[PDB]
Amino acid sequence: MKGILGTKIGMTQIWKNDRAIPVTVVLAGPCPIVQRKTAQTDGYEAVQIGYAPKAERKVNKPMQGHFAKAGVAPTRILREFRGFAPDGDSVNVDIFAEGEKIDATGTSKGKGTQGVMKRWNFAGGPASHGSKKWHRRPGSIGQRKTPGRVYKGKRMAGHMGMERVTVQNLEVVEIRAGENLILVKGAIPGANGGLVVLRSAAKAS
Amino acid sequence: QTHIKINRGELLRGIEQDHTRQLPDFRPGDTVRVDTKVREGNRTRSQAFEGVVIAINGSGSRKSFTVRKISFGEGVERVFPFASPLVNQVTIVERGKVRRAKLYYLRELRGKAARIKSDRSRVMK
Amino acid sequence: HGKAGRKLNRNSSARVALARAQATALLREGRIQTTLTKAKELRPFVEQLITTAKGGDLHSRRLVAQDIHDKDVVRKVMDEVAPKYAERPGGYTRILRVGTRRGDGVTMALIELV
Amino acid sequence: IMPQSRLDVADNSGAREIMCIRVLNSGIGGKGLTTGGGGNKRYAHVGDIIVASVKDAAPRGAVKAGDVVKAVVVRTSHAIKRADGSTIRFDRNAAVIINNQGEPRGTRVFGPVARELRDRRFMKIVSLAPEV
Amino acid sequence: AKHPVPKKKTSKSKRDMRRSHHALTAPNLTECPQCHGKKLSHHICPNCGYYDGRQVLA
RNA sequence: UGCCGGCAUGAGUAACGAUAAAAGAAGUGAGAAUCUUCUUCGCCGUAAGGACAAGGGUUCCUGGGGAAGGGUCGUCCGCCC
RNA sequence: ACCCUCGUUAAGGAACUUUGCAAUCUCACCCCGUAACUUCGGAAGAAGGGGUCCCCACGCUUCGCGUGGGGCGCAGUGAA
RNA sequence: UGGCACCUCGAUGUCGGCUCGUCGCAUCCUGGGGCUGAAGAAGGUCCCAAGGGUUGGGCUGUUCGCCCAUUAAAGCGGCACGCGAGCUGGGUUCAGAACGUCGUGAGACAGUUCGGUCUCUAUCCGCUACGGGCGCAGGAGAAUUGAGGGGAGUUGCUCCUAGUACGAGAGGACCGGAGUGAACGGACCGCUGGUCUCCCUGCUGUCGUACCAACGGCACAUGCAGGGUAGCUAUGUCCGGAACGGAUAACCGCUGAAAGCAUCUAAGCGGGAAGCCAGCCCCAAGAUGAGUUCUCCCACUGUUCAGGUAAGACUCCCGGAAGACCACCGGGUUAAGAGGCCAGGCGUGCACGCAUAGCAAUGUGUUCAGCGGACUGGUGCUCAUCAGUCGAGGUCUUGACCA
Repeated sequence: MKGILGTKIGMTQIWKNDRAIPVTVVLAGPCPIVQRKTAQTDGYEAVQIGYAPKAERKVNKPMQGHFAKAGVAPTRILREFRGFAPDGDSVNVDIFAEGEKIDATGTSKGKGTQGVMKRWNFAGGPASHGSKKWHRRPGSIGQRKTPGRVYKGKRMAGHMGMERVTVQNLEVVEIRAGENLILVKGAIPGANGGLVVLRSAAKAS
Repeated sequence: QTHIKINRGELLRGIEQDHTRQLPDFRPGDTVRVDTKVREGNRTRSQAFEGVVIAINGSGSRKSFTVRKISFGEGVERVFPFASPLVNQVTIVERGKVRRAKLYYLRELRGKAARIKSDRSRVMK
Repeated sequence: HGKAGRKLNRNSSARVALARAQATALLREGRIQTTLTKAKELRPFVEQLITTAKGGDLHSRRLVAQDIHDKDVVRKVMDEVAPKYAERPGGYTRILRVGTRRGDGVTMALIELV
Repeated sequence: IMPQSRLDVADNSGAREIMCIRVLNSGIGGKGLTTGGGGNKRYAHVGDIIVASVKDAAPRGAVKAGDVVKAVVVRTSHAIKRADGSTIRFDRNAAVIINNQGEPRGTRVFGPVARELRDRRFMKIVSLAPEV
Repeated sequence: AKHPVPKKKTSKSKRDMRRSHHALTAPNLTECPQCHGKKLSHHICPNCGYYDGRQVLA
């Protein structure tokens, strides 16, 4: 129920007396800015707001959202959820110790409506002769004339998935001197310079 | 989202070297009569010193370094790019004015053992 | 799919055999006219090579010589091209539009000086 | 790992031509004979069992001719890295004679062996192990 | 070799609601830096030939 | 489920032909990317050379104009005079 | 996306599958070297082994090879 | 396997094989349960619902089938015994020939065998996608809680109270535990590799420089041997189905009625693994069942008629590891966005001049740098003067409410 911040860059890092795997992420602290109550606006809530911009010549409407007891420029927004926490910044180095099983999430990868051969990874169908089919197609996917509405399945081409992947469990590395760093171990989603909401232990006991 | 107008890479290159503390050896010098040796594991400790009798060769790129460019012969070949970045290994050795083949990796040869493959690389055929 | 930049549409042997009878119309002329991409990835060649043109050596006249089959490419790069702008790193000729082909859509600039 | 698979010197029993093809396992180091075990994979590990194809034979001392029997293996050449920012791997390996029940007939291995066969319930592995 | 022929057609009714999901983007946005009025999507005259400074030619 | 004559729609998509590179200065003028005076490139050259055999009969020229054709079109044709 | 076309692989080399058509692999010249069968003229121009570029004491040298000291590259009719 | 011959001969082509497979359960392997002539190990039959899942070789055209080892086990009825708007024909079942008996001969056989073309411009219903818009009533950049549409689950194995309850002897649990694996969701580049069609070295043949160290055009759009970044994906690495509440079936009760005893008396309530509410994500309050917040323009008048004045969307210039277009992003100068130049790796590994041994092929030296397609960057130079489009102030009624 804590931090949230921009992906971008990974690498392999030392562990005990070896090298292992590792992953990395960058961050800052957009700061709350808004804080209401429980009377409309539903449950608890909050709204993240801030990173690295020049919102001046941006527009003259968002600049006013930016108004409470803080300054500087903001880039993105977003929210978190219910819970209790001070009114400071985003960072895994807040009040809750170090060494936590955070659970990141990612968007997508720069693709564009491709085959189910990818949506299924297996495109079986030997066709080393005839080439009417270049193996890329599943085939079959049909029956007789008793009705037929293509079901709602069929992961045919379309638009892939900037959607949330919620990586779950992904251990932390080390916390060093600096204005917050934060790293992990295990791919981590979000294409390169992602963002990631970052979320508390959800695994079901 | 992690791209705006800020250069944060002193973690990727700072915190990166915030843990290092070593001037490796950095000698690609082939065919040495003795060298470094892993601390092993096995029992409780019994930190022995007889991993592999290397010829020393190679470099790499950052925390990875496919060290081994050695293998042997009793077991046909057998390389296993070990991690240059570690604090559990003997602090190397270096010897040999070295007639240097290509340095770094090779992959070729490595089977052309026979005999004349001591510490040279030119040949007439 | 890929990205980054720097690609190739026109032939795959047109990367060391093209401007050598295309952008060669710049030594004695300069009325060069070739694509709204070629030129944009042509800068990494023209204003590019010049550091070994500042004076005059030999090796500084190799693929500076034979790379643009001509004479002015060397008999001018030394004391008339490099020094022509031997005070500003990159950024000189004002390549832009010109008036398109009328039919399809491809402009090709001109390149000049003064 | 893999059906056929061409290798080099085996148990040094006899001949320089061997085989393997079928895989068997149960996660033990020398139990006995039961109904089942495991091996829904597509290869092996290292200090496994693997119903290896006999194919050849040894001179004449305690090993038969056409023979046939659930042979074993030594090392492989697929996956796993030595953790120490490195790896340990061949592109051949050997076999060695190791009883169907799981009683490693280990006469006298010659040539380098493995160090990763010290978590594979080595027992009769690494003893007469030449190079390590 | 012929794959299921035309048979059914699509004259009127349809063939109407097909000039709207494209059409032409409709423009008339800008009208040149200073003099007269051309400009394109960020691009200098041929009139005075300029976005703000020296370029092109009458 | 006829026959011709015309309008059709498949629809503006598939396709411009063996995937055997081309840029440009300049002539012209109605604007010119594929003409023309031309330095650079490359494909064939036991060929996709030139002559004889059959054929088409008007190809070749002094050149000339787009109605139409060369499945873009064009101030090029061996279209048409 | 996919699609015809081309090339390069860790891990096994046909377990793939009706059967290595396809795919793709692969088969220099000189010398020495060479079977069961056989109407001995064959089956093999088989298998296999060394070289063939360069400075040189040197041929029928207006052109080959050759007893030798040696030169470049990981490899030498080396592309086809 | 069929009895019917009802429309299908203006014609719907066996079977099988890969892959897509998604349904049902009677359940093929878990689960909690009835019993077991079951001590344990392990089963023998039955009860309940889907939560999942179910191999590789041999032959065949194979449905089937048995032979080899596995597998927690290898299902049964789906679908014209799934389907060429996939291929395949492979058998055989199109015309050729051969055998077996036969018809007198021409010839006959779901008797046997050898080869033996195979479709076809996808308007579309529909489905996987992205856009043109319309929208619950002033116009807008964006941040949001939600029905719900999908994704959404399988399992052997060490060690431990385990050498115990049980067993007169071999051996070995109801609970869970950290632990090794599979086809199987993604991710990520920085452990492993390829890919690289132009950056280099190596070599034969041809030409252009007269000519040479030295280079280029041709050998798939790199000729041949090798190397290669930014990217991609698997063998690369990590994570994947386990807490727990309502309430099940199999089953176990507290009081035990009516037939004064008892049984889970359906009259009070509990224990019940997997489904179903839920717990991880997309979508999405336009689900017309119109939800909330940060934010911008206006105190005037003329074509039941009526203006001189906009900020947000945008043509866009140079660009994005974003792509057909395009929803998301970076500069338009109050200027560091692609390229050139520059510090540095990068790979061809010691470029060119010159002197020398001297027949000299070549070598040494100055140079582990010369040489370097998109690399952390820097330089605001090659480009950025400017210019345009919704030119506007909350519909009817009644209530909590304002002096």
